[PDB]
Amino acid sequence: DTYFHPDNMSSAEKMKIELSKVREEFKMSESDCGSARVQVAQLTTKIKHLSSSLHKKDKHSRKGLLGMVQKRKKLLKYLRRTDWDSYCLVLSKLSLRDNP
Amino acid sequence: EMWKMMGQKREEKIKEREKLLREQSSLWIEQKELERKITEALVD
Amino acid sequence: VIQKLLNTGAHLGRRAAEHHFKQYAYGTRNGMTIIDSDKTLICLRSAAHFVANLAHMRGNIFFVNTNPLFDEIIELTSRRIQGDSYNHNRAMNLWKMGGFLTNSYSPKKFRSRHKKLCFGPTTMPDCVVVFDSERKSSVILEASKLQIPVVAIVDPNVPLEFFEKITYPVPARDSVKFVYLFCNVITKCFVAEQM
Amino acid sequence: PLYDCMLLFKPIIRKEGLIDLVARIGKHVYSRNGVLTEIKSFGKVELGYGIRKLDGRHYQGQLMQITMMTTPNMNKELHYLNKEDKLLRWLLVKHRDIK
Amino acid sequence: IRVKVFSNDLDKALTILQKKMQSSGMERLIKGTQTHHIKNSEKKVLARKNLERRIKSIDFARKLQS
Amino acid sequence: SEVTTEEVLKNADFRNVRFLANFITEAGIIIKRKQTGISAKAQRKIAREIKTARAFGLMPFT
Amino acid sequence: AKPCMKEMVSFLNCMALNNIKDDKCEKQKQLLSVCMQG
Amino acid sequence: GDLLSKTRRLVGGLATREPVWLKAMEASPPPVFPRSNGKIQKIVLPEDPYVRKFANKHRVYGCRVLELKEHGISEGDAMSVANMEYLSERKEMKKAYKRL
Amino acid sequence: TNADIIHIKMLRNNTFVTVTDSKGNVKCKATSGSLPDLKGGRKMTNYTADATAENIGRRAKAMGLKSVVVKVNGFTHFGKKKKAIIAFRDGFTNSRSDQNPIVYIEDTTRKAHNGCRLPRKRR
RNA sequence: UCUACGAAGGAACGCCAAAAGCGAAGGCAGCUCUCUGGGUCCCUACCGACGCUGGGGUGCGAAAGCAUGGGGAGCGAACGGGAUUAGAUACCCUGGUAGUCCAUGCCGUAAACGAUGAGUGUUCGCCCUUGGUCUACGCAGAUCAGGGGCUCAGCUAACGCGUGAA
Repeated sequence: DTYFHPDNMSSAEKMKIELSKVREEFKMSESDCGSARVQVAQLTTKIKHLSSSLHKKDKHSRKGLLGMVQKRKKLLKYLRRTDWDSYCLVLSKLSLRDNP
Repeated sequence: EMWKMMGQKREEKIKEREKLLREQSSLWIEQKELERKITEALVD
Repeated sequence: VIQKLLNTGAHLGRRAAEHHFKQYAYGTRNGMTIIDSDKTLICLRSAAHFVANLAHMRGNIFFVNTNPLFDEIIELTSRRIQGDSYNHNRAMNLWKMGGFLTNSYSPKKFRSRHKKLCFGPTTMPDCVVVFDSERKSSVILEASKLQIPVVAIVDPNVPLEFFEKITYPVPARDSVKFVYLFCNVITKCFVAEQM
Repeated sequence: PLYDCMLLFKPIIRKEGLIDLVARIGKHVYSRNGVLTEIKSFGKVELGYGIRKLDGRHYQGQLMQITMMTTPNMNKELHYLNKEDKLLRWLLVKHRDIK
Repeated sequence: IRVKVFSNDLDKALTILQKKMQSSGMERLIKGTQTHHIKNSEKKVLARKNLERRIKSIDFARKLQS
Repeated sequence: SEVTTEEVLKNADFRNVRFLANFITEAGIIIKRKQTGISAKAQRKIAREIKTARAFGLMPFT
Repeated sequence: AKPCMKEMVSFLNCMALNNIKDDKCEKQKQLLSVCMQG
Repeated sequence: GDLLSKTRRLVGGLATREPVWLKAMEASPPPVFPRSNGKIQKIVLPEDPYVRKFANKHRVYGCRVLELKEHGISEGDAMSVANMEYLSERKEMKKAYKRL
Repeated sequence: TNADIIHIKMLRNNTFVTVTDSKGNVKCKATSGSLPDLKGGRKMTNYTADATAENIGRRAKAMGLKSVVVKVNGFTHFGKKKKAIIAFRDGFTNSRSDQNPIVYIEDTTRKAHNGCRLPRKRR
């Protein structure tokens, strides 16, 4: 039965536990998986996950990425004029920058 | 209320760490070759 | 009330859904639709009254039928009753067909009367009363053209182009009972009426 | 990535063969942090049609199963297999509801 | 398709032979695409016309179901 | 016969051979969704499965 | 029509087989027995 | 204008001379009804969910589910005693209809 | 058992018959042009195959085989092959006893399991 | 030629199969695996008006074409002959390179054609049908997303559409 833990880190494809983890870091209440900054962090880690393993020819998926990043620009563009404090928090903790 | 669904998902994911995989009926790899064991099913 | 009991016994309010109107349906029963039998009776009230009034000026009527299941029920009328012409009742037996009701003053002269009938009578029927499904359409069209009112039985099956240019609809809906005595009401009417 | 590896082998020749040949993968998957479950064979099976007319051996071929789960790249290790002698149609597919 | 001629029948043989083969669809293939050549344009167009043939003949049949 | 229902789903996998050899016809052709009584998802799964097995050399080709 | 022409060419298998005419196909009056069909 | 009022306006503005059905036409108007929307309601007898399943077994229950619903206010699964009563009535009725 | 095969290869304007052993050894051949005045404009007919099969029937009768799997391998309506097999039986039999049939019958028209850019259309 | 077995290769993927399906569009299919975009259903939890369109701009964009390096079975511009004709640059036959194919780049166009911009709400039905959901008791009924006909009406110079061309 010692083969429990030899079921980890290698029998793995999705590895979208990271989304859960960071969404947790940024989540206010519990089961609160749908707020703005939360989606921003999820997009962010998705972009950093996907800007690695695409072959400069999977052009459809690249377009997916492009739609991602610009919807993220929209997310932040609204984020900035509602809770500015949280928005400085956002940029500080997430490495994105401001351009009014 | 939806804490209930919280519980439901956590349970369905527990299932005794999935008893099916947690079973004692497993296969050691450093072993006497259950392959070699297979002489009955070798002609199955 | 008791008459509603009788209509309800008359296998009538229920008929399959082939509908353009819904002002009538009490509901449905998956193989039938139930129309509002009180509305049925009220339609009868209005139209039968209208015919019993038109009586008081004695204007020609000229029923129409083509589905010969009612043939006997109707033939008890229109001869010695209403129009009163049994010979015309024979036209009606074998009529509705040709150049009709608007080119009524057609020649039609050529008979060669071998196993044919070829009646062709001619006079403006100041009202029309029909009952069949659809082959008679010429009568409805031409009545609506020349401004002749019409009484007609309409089932759920009626295209708008009839359902809206026929006045006085008797939404009777003949159904599982098929053809049963109805016309005996209009038989009551116009006889022991004209005084 | 719970893969079932079917192995379509050449005829019965070399009994104490293919067992060690798959023992190679047994050590492979012991290593690399893999996991085996059950290695059921099926014995002789008549092939549909005359495969691999090189060396022939296309009627009554052997079949085994390995039923592992492991690292993804394992297919791009298994490409070690194809040119093996007795094996003809190594096929690592997936775990499905069907047994 | 294969058949042993049952004791020199050779006509009931061909009967079951054809019937089985034709029904197998394979006939609808060896009489099918063998011609000079067709591109995608002509291909789609002939598919469209096959559809219309079938819809017309099905109208005729559904009429002839009484 | 009785291999017509959704049971074929459980019993349709290129490892299995009898449930599927029931489908390839006389001359070695898959049979339509009409020739039997079976669904569209089904027929597509059967197509993948018969083509996988056939490529595996597990099923005939003529 | 059909029996006439078929039995005709089959008779003509005479001129196919024997050099031109050996009237061992004098036998061919059955084709006439079916040709006189009306 | 409508077939009933067109004609009245016509004769009143003196277009054509009067028809011989006018005095009676007005005296017997057409049977109008309140203008209602679509949705022919599916109307149901209250005793649906068991006749389907009982005629499966063996008309009279198609209405006797009423004589069962009458006590149905405290009916646990009295379907069994109902089908029993149906057995009783069928037994006696067929004894009679074989004695006839 | 052991038996010959007689193969018939319908084509556009030509067809052939080859009489061989079980393991493909050409013993007696005949081209639909191997007959007097049956090539040229004569090449495109079904009577071509008719005459070919009946002639090869007479020949493979002269040598009395009578146990020979006959195969047809071409692209046609089944009517052409029916007529050609009847012709072969004709030539085989009607210079011999009444019954001189085949031991077998079997069909083989290999389909191109894909495309190879069949040439363009005529105009 | 053919006839059996082989070998070499290339090229496309028979049947399924489909007015089926996926994509923003051009487009996409022998199979298996890794990675990967968008979708719909689903009690529904959050979140909160963040949406729609979009000038100048930004990517994608079949085929042919170009560049450099592969490969070249079959097809096959150019061209050769057989032809065919009053004549033949052609259609017909036989040869046949560039091209088709792969690698990366360049172009940036097609009847890129439902010849129908994008989006939102309201609209008589029936027939289907791809995949979800609920309800099932002889069997479907319901509900969503789509794809496809036929229609009430409405519109249209005319044809016709009616997932609009209301």
